[PDB]
Amino acid sequence: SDDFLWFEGIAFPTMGFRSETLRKVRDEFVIRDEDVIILTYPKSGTNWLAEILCLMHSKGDAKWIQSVPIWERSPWVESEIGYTALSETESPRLFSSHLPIQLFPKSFFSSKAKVIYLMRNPRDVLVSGYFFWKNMKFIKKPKSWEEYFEWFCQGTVLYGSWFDHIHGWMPMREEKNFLLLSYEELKQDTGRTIEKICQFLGKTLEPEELNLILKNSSFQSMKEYVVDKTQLSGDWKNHFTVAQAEDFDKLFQEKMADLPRELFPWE
Amino acid sequence: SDDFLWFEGIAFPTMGFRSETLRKVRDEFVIRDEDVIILTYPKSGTNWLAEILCLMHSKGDAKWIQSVPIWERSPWVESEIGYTALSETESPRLFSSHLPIQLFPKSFFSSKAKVIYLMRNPRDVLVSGYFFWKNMKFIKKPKSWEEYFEWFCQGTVLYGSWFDHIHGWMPMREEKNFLLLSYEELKQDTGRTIEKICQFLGKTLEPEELNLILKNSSFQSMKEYVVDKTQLSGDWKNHFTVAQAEDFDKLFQEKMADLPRELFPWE
Ligand SMILES: C[C@]12CC[C@H](O)C[C@@H]1CC[C@@H]1[C@@H]2CC[C@]2(C)C(=O)CC[C@@H]12
Ligand SMILES: C[C@]12CC[C@H](O)C[C@@H]1CC[C@@H]1[C@@H]2CC[C@]2(C)C(=O)CC[C@@H]12
Repeated sequence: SDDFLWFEGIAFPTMGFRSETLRKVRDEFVIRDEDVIILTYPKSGTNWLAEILCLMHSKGDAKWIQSVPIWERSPWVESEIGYTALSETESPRLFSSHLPIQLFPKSFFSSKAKVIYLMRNPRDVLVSGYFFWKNMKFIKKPKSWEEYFEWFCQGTVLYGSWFDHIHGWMPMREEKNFLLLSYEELKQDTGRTIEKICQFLGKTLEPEELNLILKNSSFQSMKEYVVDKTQLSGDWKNHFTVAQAEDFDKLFQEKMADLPRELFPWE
Repeated sequence: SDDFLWFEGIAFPTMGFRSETLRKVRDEFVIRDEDVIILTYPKSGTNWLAEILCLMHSKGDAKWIQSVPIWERSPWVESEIGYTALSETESPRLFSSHLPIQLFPKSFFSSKAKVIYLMRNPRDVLVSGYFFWKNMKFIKKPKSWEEYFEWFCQGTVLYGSWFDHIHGWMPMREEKNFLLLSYEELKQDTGRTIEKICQFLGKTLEPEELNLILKNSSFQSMKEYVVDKTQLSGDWKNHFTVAQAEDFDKLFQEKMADLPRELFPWE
């Protein structure tokens, strides 16, 4: 048991993903200009973003969003289920992806499809991944926190290096059809962030529609195969030892050096 | 099972300590002016200090120090064994104690006995205590690191609050018969520290005697009932989470406020 789908240098969940499909996503999937895409390193806040975009679509009514699953309202192009859905779906399409740039649909780079890339403090991302993946069946889990930590810094985890994932997509931060958001600005000022998404997508909204959306898309609202049915806590500081923080800092600085430090809002 | 000897508001090991004896240590034990005493909050570096004082006595020859146990070469006045030994021992006497000031022999405060008080970064002290006490039989051990941490900050551990232990003895830092040392200066500059101990005790040494002592009393040299025979790792930063460090800082500052911050060499 290796416990993961090794594809083109990137690890993938054993289930729901086939090598062949991955090869198609890159070589054949067709991106439409009308498409709206959510790009995120896993555990960076995809659902919140996704949920916000659905609220903007329904103009506040959270009933469909409440009935339909995440994977249905915004499928993962790279997955079996999703790749299928997206293909036979009427434009305009809303989907998500955790794929690094070198494996993203080739048709995309020739299109005018709008992409919203959401990044988050990697430390939180690491914490969030640990407690998520170690609660998933049929997935190589870590012997301990110490081990997973090591994995993450090495990029050996599902979807590869965070640093890599970030470096690849950053050269697009200034394209007109590319909106770079931070999970921190999303949680700190959901309205300003919704405002940005609104201009970027070119969607206008009546005052009362914005209020409902702002209402139904708050951190309070948001808060609402499994190894332990029970879990179905804090902040990264509640998990990194002081030594891991210093080592992590040193690592973050060494790998993100070639980038404007001011891109990453977190201290 | 309570698992500890509660005496006058301070917890004690269940074995080797009797309430009655404790009452005597305070009320009856007689301190001689010729006495040399090592005062330390447990896990602050008593053995290193003790080992240094024996080396200074033997002028370098570490054979007795090698054959005789710590509890024999410098007994704990508060213990059954030690209280016995100290009583029927010829002056000058060298012993140790972890007792807070309000429980120290009353005869002491009228004597001219020389006391060396060694303190150490409480964070290390906490780490060192956890891995020590949880490897001792017949001693209430913590359910986890989180719990012990909480105990220590509350002073609920053996020998009570560190902060308390420190506050009580600090008013003596300027007495002529009282030498205040830091474990950090002992590890950083063993020679200067041995120099201080030498003047304080008024002991002179031939160059070759100092070299041997300096040799036999280095951090390298130093490094050399048990639940796990095996253990018979890092620094405090390898154990406190970032959150515990910040909470600890905040706590240290709130409790040590009434003292010159510059007394504590650690950052
Ligand atoms: C693991 C994950 C992608 C990594 C995410 O941040 C956690 C997601 C859980 C839901 C998964 C999804 C991959 C594709 C799946 C398998 C589907 O198509 C339906 C369930 C979907
Ligand atoms: C626990 C301790 C005092 C707290 C120390 O930092 C760890 C020491 C271990 C050796 C113990 C000593 C108390 C008194 C004892 C019981 C003796 O008299 C012989 C063995 C001695």
